[PDB]
Amino acid sequence: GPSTSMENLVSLQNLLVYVNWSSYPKYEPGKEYNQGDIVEYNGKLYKAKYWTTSPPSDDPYGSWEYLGEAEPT
Repeated sequence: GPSTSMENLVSLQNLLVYVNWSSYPKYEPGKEYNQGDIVEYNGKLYKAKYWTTSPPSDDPYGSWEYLGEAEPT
């Protein structure tokens, strides 16, 4: 079959719904996270800057980027 380049495959990590969203998945330890990948953490929303594997907390090298929170106030 044909190929397709991408980055934020966090969606494929679970399913490929039609809505193309259905609320992004939550931080799941033990799964490679490519650049662009976004996951929910404690009601938050982070995005992996570059290829990296680790839970959200402190990115001294810039492995994550807070884009917002799951539920805005």
